[PDB]
Amino acid sequence: MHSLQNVIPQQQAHIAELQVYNNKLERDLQNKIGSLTSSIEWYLRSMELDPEIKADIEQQINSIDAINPLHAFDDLESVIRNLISDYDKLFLMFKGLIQRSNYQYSFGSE
Amino acid sequence: HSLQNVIPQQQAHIAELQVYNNKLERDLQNKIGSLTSSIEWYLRSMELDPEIKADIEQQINSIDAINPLHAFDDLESVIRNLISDYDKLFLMFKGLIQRSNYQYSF
Amino acid sequence: PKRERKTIRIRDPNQGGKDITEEIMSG
Amino acid sequence: KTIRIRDPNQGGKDITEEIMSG
Ligand SMILES: [Au+]
Ligand SMILES: [Au+]
Ligand SMILES: [Au+]
Repeated sequence: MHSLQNVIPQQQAHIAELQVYNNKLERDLQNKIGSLTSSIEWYLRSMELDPEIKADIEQQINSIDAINPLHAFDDLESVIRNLISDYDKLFLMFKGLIQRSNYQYSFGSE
Repeated sequence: HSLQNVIPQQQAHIAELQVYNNKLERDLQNKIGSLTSSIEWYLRSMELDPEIKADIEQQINSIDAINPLHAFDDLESVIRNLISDYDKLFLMFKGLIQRSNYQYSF
Repeated sequence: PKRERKTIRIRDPNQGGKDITEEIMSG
Repeated sequence: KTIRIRDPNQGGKDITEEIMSG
């Protein structure tokens, strides 16, 4: 359209929509983080792990940034990295205990 | 300041919200990709058997790099599987500890 | 494609390579 | 908080690194 009377309000409406759009994305991301966070906390409570291990994992999960999605992503990165480290540590102990018992270990599917 | 000049000002504002909006998505996609690569290299620096690492990498480079909402869900999935595996290994750990007549603590 | 997970399994080379994973997890 | 391996028949000595060795 070309009439000033039509373009201006039309563009105004368009601007209000981009804003509503932008806000929706953020909200949806902050909402996705909230659900993800609670979901992992409940799944964790479902494990047979010792209270001390759970406490330490829940702490890092509960601390994920809930407002900035970019920081949420690095906080998730740090969580995964810490889990991998702990798993690694425990695995070595597992190995030593295996030999100690004259046992063996292998990998399979479930 | 004429009525007609209101039009160029809005368009400029429209473009901004569009760029900012396109940027937001670009940074998220690059962040996902960067932390995906980052983690995969961290995993290689561990002593975990090749199978365990291969198994974890498979799940990592499996993360959705386009849609952030799905990236988040795959991240949760990766995290859930790590927790479950840790839980299983810990249980095998207490079981072996109890046969070697040893004890564990923190 | 195929719903599954890779797992760690404990074998007893003296029982012929018998899988004692469950037996040991129930301590 | 780290996971350690005690030994009741040794005053509960930490045999962790030892075991992680063999
Ligand atoms: Au107007
Ligand atoms: Au709990
Ligand atoms: Au065997």
